[PDB]
Amino acid sequence: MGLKALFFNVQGTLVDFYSTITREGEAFSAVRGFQADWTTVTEQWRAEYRSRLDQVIKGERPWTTTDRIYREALDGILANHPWGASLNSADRDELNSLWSKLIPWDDTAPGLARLRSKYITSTLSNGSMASVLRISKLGALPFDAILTAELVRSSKPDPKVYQLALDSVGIEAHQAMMVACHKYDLQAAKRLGFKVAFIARPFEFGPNKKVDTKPEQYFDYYANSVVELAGMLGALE
Amino acid sequence: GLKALFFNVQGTLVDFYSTITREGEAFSAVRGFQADWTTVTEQWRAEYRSRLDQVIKGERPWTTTDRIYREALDGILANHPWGASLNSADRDELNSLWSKLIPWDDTAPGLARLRSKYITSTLSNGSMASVLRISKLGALPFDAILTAELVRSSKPDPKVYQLALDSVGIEAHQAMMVACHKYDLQAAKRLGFKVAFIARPFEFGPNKKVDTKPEQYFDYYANSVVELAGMLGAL
Ligand SMILES: [Ca+2]
Repeated sequence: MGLKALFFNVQGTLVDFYSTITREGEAFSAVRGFQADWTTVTEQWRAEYRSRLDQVIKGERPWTTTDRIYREALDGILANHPWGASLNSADRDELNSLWSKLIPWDDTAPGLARLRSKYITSTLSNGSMASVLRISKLGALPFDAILTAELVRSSKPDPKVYQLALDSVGIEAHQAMMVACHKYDLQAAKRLGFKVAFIARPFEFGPNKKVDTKPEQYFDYYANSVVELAGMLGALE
Repeated sequence: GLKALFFNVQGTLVDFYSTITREGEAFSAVRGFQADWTTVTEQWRAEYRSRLDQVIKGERPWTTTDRIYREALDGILANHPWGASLNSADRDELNSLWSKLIPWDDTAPGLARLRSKYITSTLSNGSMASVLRISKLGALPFDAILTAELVRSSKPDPKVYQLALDSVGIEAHQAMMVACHKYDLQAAKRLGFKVAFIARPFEFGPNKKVDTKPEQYFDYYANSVVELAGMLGAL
């Protein structure tokens, strides 16, 4: 009846998407010999993705994998950039694959290994199963299971996604903990009876952008890294 | 070329016969009664398959495989006078062995070698909760855990194989079904998967003859996961 399973958000919470897109974007453009502002490109790509995602959620657009939403959002924002028209379909697939390569924060893999020695661990994020699987494999991020909202064709904070986690691992809400750096996610899981752990990610949107990392009253745990979370949960190995 | 391998679990990777017999023998010892546990595996699977088909044929609303295994245990225990000396709590605990199945000796090394070259995942009929526990307890590494529970069905339903392709994001010809059961490889093959058969001559113990013969439609035929790893260049 204690804590039995931890479920992890992925983007930002475990992986530094900002550094992935910007650093690999810059290499991509530098070799082709054109100037590009990958900070702006990254922010626009995310905004267009989330706008189209919101249209999928509302039913305005037909359901599709997040991989395709990113790929189509990429076509949209590239029209804002004169060099974008020079990028062929294979060039755009290459850029889009970066979202399946998001690199871990330097604390993520060792903290995940420690937590897995004491708990059942699983992802629980909104991205496609295919991309979360590859992110975990490429980052050598250990998990007992890979779950995403794709499996119920939805998105957090939809209660179905949290219930998916409880049904798949076979535990009750009070035996589960949602781990994220996004407060909407923890608020929703807390209302459904989960324990919640907040991981402060002050560089989620790059080294220079202020992010909301302040503690909240309803957090069971407040940590600055997955390693620190493991320490406070007494998780070794 | 090949991108991902999907593994059946019971029999293919883990020895449920020995798990049943040795945990059963432990249960009978503490409670102070004797029982021929060598035949219980056969009985339990039979009762289970019958009750499962009640879910499959729609005679019963969908329920977890672990629940069905728990009810099948009531079924077989009513056939033995010693069954009554296991109360509901004992049967609950006994039924939990299906989340604790012991790997064959070749399973973990073979799985680790294959994962260094390919994406790897379970794809079996049991509950997500049990397969996850089996793999965790047995230190079986995978990139993902999938079971037919995620589409509330069972192999050979094409939805289960499509779940595997949709989840890993690949095409059928880039995927390989790995199993010691021919109905499973037959269905996956017809859907364009590659297939690999692992012969498991002791799946039902040392005293029963099981079908381990090769078939022409098998892309690979092996006697262990380690042997399959060698065939796939995952040395
Ligand atoms: Ca895993």
